[PDB]
Amino acid sequence: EEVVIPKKKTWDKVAVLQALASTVNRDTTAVPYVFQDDPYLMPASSLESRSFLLAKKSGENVAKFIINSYPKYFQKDIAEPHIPCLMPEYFEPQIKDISEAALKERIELRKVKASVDMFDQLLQAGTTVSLETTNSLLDLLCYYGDQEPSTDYHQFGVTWRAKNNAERIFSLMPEKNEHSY
Amino acid sequence: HYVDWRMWRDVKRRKMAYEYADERLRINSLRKNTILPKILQDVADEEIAALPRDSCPVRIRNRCVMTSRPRGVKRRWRLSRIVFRHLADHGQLSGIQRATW
Amino acid sequence: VDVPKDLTKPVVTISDEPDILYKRLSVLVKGHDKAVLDSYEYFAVLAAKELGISIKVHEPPRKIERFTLLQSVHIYKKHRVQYEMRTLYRCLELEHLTGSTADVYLEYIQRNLPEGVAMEVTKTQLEQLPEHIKEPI
Amino acid sequence: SLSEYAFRMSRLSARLFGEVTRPTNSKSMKVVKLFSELPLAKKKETYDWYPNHHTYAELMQTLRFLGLYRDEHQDFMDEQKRLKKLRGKEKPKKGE
Amino acid sequence: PRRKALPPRTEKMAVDQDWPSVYPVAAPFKPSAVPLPVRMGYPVKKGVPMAKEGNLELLKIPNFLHLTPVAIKKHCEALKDFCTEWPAALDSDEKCEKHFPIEIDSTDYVSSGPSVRNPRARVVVLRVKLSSLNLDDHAKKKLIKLVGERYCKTTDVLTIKTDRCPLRRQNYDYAVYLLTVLYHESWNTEEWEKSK
Amino acid sequence: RKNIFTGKRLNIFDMMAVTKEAPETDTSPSLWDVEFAKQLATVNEQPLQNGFEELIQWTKEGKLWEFPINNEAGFDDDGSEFHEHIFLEKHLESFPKQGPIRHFMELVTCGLSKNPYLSVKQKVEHIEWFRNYFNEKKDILKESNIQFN
Amino acid sequence: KNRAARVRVSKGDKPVTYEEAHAPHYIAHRKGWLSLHTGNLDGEDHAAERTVEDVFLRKFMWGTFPGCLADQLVLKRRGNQLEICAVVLRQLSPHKYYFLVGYSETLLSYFYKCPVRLHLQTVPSKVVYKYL
Repeated sequence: EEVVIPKKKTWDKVAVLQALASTVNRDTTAVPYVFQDDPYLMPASSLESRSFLLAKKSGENVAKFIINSYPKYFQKDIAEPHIPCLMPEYFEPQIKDISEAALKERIELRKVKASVDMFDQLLQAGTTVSLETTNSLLDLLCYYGDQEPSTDYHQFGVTWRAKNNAERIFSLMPEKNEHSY
Repeated sequence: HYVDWRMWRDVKRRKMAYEYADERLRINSLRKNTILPKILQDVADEEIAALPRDSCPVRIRNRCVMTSRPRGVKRRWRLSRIVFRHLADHGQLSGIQRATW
Repeated sequence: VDVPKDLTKPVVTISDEPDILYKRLSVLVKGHDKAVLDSYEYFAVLAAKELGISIKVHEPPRKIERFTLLQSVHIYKKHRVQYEMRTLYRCLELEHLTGSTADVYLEYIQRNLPEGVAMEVTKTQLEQLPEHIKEPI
Repeated sequence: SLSEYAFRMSRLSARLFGEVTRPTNSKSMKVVKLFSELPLAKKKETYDWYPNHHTYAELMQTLRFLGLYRDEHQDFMDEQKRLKKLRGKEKPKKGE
Repeated sequence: PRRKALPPRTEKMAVDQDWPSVYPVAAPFKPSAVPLPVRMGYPVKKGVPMAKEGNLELLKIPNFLHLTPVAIKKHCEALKDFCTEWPAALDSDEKCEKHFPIEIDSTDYVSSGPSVRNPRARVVVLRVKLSSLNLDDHAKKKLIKLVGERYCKTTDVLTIKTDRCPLRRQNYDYAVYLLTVLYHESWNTEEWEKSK
Repeated sequence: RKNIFTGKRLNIFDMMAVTKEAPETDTSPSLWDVEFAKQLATVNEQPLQNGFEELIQWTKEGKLWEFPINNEAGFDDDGSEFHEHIFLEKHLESFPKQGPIRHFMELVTCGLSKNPYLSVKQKVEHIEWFRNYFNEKKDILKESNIQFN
Repeated sequence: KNRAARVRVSKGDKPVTYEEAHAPHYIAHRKGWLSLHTGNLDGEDHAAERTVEDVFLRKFMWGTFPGCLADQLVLKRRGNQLEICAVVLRQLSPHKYYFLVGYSETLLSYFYKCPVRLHLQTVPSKVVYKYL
């Protein structure tokens, strides 16, 4: 007697949910699932639909603004396993010394103004800076065009500006590479 | 912004006891044995006595977490009898019901 | 008329590793509501039968934990209120089902687990003798 | 005391299972029971008995100041304080 | 003019509709979605149970409207792909013991709350019939005496419960190691074993 | 009329079916590619149409649990092993091989091995603290005439 | 006399819902629990944490929807999912309702580290079970 042990089947963590969803269809008598399924809150017209979705997004944005403005009220973690997407985010750099660390922190946080000021201070001090770091600074400046990223709170023509820190840093760049161009 | 200064004192005591829990455990384990020399046990005694008074876990009092009542607190829910009765009577507590048999 | 023309099947992969063999799973669901446990038992039984799994059902004796509190606030020791919590049990005993089948069935019945119902599943796992146990060192 | 065969066999079983392999009174087994369990102060029920009342109170106060939480109790207290101020009762200056 | 509440969509629903589409997943009872004229609540004297509109009692119930028998059948038809066939060569427990002498028991606990941690799930139980092991008289006697209370003479089953390690896998490995060392030491012979 | 995918072409590029597929993961994550992935995500972004998709999205973001429930999911005990947890005698290297100190440390190690809550690092910390304490108390131990230091 | 969670009849004019009209000794008999979690079951832990979270959720939704909640909330816990089912009046505009739903859901999810959802059932007025 020999037993035939079957081969194990493996799937992603959402395979069962997708298989279950494959058996259901769109409810023809129901509004889109985003809206609350209630006659009073069911959108009537397309304008009502757009306004309701915009109001929901505004509420979410206000909640996120509160979360980021007062992160100390949401630092208590009681979720097991840990849920990174439900933790407060950080947008302001914390390194204060004039070195590559603070400049890289500002670049990865896209704080264009402080990154440029810190880069100017670093160049004045003459301390070391990586070529890749200056390339990343140029990438951020060129993609954003000296536009500070729009946080929650404190078209026609050419959006580029003739005078900008990107061109100045490119001129003052010690060494250029293919990725820079 | 705790309920009263007594709850604040208990919170301070709990935090300090958690901070000094491992040192207290090690020193007490040195004390609570008949193997090590008696002189070492005496110096361990004076060491554990030298630790701050509020670090002793016996000083921790199980007060109600919503009214700071020191007595009549059910350990499972950490609530005083009055607050627990209020919440259960309003039905806000799952499962708990009036007992009739 | 708006039925999808073609659906996409979820990705199912076959691993060369041998599947885990489960002799018996004891899904013991605890609740406060007998009707909820009955409905969940009906759900689980129907799902297992549709999946071709051998399942038996029984009801362990219920537990009732009672405690007593002072009725008044200041002093009425003679008068008390007695509260109780009822934990009703339902044991589903599934037998001779493989690891993949056990995983999919457990996921299906746990995602649909009603609120207020807790589950304690015990998986008896069949194993062969270890390599070093056949003969001495 | 005990048969030497049984004593050695019990010692072998304890060594296999990791238990104390040498004679030891209960007073020194207190060390083993101390290090086997977590300290009472280290248990989650002890050091996290109370909820963070600072967090709750400050969050609700901030929400009220932002206008997204109408604290009716605080509104009543503020109304009473305003009425008392109108009546003439007010907090004296500290250290006067 | 003030906003007018629309009629519930149950009016637009058809008798021969596909109900599982209405409730795909678990959701609270919605009077505007459930076409059944269900009523709940203790009726007043000369009264009737309260209607579904605003019925908090219906809202309290963990309804199974998303798990109708048709929905259950469709879900199982979808999920039959994931299952694997049980080996037919061991349809009885005797063949199971003949081919798989070692049984491992581990409990998984599901409970409400944000934290999934549960210490009780770290316990592992290893059960093996000593008659299914390769032992002689001396080795069997020595192993039984070593394990002590862990072996039941009535059932001829050695049961080792491991919870010393924090994790499930660590406890399983510890149980396997304990069984291996118990077997090897039982087959071993020592000087003190003579003076019986 | 006729198929439009065959005929005269620009005839500038060759039959190079392989695009820029060389591995370049050693470089720092470029802001440009990261932001362009956001454009692709927006291309594939749509609002949830039913509850199952909401559950799938929550599971993908990690908010939802991964059924079937693993009570130890997301936990690895610092990647330790059972032999590391149980056999702590290996850390008893500086302590004497015999005497009251060895017996006490044996009791401590047995208790720590019995402990299922402390991590291996915490047990090593306890052992090292005892080592340092005994090293500091060398004079008292020598006065009491027990071998150490 | 028992004064706990009871509405006293005075003139037969005060409207009361199904919840308020029933005394506590009816919880197991006529009005199920307003919260449903496994914490209070046998062998289950974290009952106190669930109770504190439920109390905070009730006091937070009461103030976030001032004068809008028709009756007491219904809190359901399924795994790590939390669902707040609320009967609300139709006084407020739907834009404000949707804003509050989004805000409350996001804030509660970030505060309790769980995927909170909020289902609102609207009624024209507070449903009157009887008059006392």
